[PDB]
Amino acid sequence: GEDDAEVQQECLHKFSTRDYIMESIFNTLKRYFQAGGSPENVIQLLSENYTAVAQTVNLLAEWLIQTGVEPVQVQETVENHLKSLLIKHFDPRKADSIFTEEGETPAWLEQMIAHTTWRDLFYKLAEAHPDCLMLNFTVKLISDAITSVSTACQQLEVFSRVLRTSLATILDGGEENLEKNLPEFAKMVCHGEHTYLFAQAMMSVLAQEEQGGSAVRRIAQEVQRFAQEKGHDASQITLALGTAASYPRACQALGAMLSKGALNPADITVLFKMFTSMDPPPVELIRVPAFLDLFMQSLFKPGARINQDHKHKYIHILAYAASVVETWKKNKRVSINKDELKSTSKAVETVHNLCCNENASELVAELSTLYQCIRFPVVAMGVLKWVDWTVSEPRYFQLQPVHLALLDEISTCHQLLHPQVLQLLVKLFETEHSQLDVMEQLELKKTLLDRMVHLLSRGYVLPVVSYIRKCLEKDTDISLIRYFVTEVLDVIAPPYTSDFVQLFLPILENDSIADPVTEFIAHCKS
Amino acid sequence: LQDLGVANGEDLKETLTNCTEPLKAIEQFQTENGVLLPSLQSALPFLDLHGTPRLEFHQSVFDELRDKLLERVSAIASEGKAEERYKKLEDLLEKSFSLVKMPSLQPVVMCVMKHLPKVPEKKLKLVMADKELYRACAVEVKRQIWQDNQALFGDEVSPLLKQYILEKESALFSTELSVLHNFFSPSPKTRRQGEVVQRLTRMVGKNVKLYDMVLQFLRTLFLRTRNVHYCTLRAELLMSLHDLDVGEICTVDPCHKFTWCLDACIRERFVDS
Repeated sequence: GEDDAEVQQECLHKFSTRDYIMESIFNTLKRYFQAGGSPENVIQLLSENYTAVAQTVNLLAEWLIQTGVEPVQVQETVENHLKSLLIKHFDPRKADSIFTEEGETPAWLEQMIAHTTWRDLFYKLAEAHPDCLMLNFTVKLISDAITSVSTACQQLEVFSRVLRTSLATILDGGEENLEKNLPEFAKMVCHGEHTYLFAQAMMSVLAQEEQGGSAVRRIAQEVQRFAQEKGHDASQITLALGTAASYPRACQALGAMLSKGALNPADITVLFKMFTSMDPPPVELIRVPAFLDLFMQSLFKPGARINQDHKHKYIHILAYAASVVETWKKNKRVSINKDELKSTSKAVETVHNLCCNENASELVAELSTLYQCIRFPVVAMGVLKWVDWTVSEPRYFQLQPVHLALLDEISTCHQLLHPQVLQLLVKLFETEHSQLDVMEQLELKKTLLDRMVHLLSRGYVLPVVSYIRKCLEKDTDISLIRYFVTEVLDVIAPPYTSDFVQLFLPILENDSIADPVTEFIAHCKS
Repeated sequence: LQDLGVANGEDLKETLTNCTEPLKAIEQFQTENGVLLPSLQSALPFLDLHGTPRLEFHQSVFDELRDKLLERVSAIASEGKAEERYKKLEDLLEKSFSLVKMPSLQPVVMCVMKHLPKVPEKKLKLVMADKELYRACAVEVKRQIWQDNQALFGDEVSPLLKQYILEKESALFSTELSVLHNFFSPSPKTRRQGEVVQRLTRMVGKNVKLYDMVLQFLRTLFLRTRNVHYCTLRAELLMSLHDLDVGEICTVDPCHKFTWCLDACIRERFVDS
């Protein structure tokens, strides 16, 4: 039958309801005026319940602006309200319907994208929807202005072009910006094993260049680390890529150890017999970072399971990894130095005995042999992981902290361990205990600040002051930053390069005392 | 709307009446009564497409922004330099009293009149004259009219005094006898808990002129009735002022200490040493 008796009431519900005149009112009005009936009382129903809420808002908003309160507060409030209403009421089906009625969203989308909050709205909408056509198109096009990983790896050509551009940005990032340039690439590579194997093979071929391919090898190892973080075993990848195929025993042994993310006396015994043979396989073959981290957590956490008949075998293989010089005569190991092996293994043995004994005062007893033996780099890493796991226990500072002293030997005597030590203390500078009160927390924080100032004195100055700026802008109270400046200007000698001033002085703007601060600011601005 | 130079519904129908292009006139009225931000004139069609009319986000921001306007009325009462803050509140008063007739800006202006010690009394006169304002007016608005003229004070204390005598007569004539209790068991502070005298204290607040006014009303009715009820209501009003710790009456009234002593006397029903 005729839908007039129902559709006219459907429209009149939206006419005679409180306050609907301002709208789909046109569509329903057309459905009614074509359906006949009483169109004169329709307009009266639209304007009867017109409460004039809009002019009420005019009065109220202009009165808030009369009050001297910032109108940008009103802008933020209205934007937050409407954006939250959108997110609560967003329908992916209707976004795809906007796509269906036309492929490119009309100018309302291109006007919203000018607003940063609406761009973030589209990011949160489309980062979770890898099949909604509107959302996928918006995220991909805004990347052309996150590139969604599903459309990043949907074909070779897109993956390759975004890969090479992102890798160019990583290489441009030097040694700091990779933290932001690598994940967008890495999470793009870490979605499938085929995009994975392709990117790893490309980086392997790129790594053969002696004009910086070492860095591409580094980034490939980092991407493999991330692929492990996504729970995907790239063991056989590194095997068939590297020289594992040159030695099947080392191949199966190492690859099994990497696939588990743990060691074992069996594969370790295989490598021990191989390197005890007259033809030891390449030391590069075992020099893999996660593998050596397995050595660390076997030898320096409490436990693990261990036999004495294999304890020395683990130790000797790690010594061979950390000691032996193989010179390539066109990829030919012809000279094998094993003369700095036995001392390294002896130091590793003694230090691992101490560390797995769960030492404090006994450390100070044999600190002589320790600082004698931290000169070995691998031993320094091992003690670093041991003291990390001891000190990372919740409330390890209420009971002896001598351990923080040992970094002084490490970082001072080993330059490349500056990034680890600071990147250890960034956790320890955020220590918080309800037992050890905020006074003691600030005491430990200031101790760690003195450690970080010393590490700055060794040249690790850009990331120290950058993180100090970040945590002041965040966490770190003004007292801690003032104490930082106190110790710094008490220890650092002029001249002060502008690479250090550019971050140290514009955060020192908060304070003017520790007077040495006045001298520093005057010298560094003049 | 015309009080500050904006149109009303009759002007809208004029804009529609006898027009060859009513639709464009309607659109012009809509433009001339919208919220004037440049992001909205594009977003209004887009949000309209959702099934959400423009008035709906207007309602949300309406609630938000008058909540903040009332917050800032209280703030400017308590914030800013004195001359500037009172100038701001009086100017905002002149802006807002044109819409006290509307259902939005009554209590806002009532707070503004609450926080100013004196006002041009035209608006207080309208507050007493109109029953809606007579209800919703803040307590200091009512105080300022009473402090400027005793008409409304007499007009509202007469029914309240009548109700107090109604309570006295009804309680004195009640037919219950027991070993358990009687009607003289409540102490004077027990009897002050009724909303009659507590509301009378709210009507007086901390003002001494209204204290004299209630004193003279109770005096006249006590001189005509020869009944102790109005005396009891004076005592209850004074000790209700003391229950609020009203220093404006308690410290200056020589009778306050003596009535406070008498309160404990009545509480034990004896005058101990």
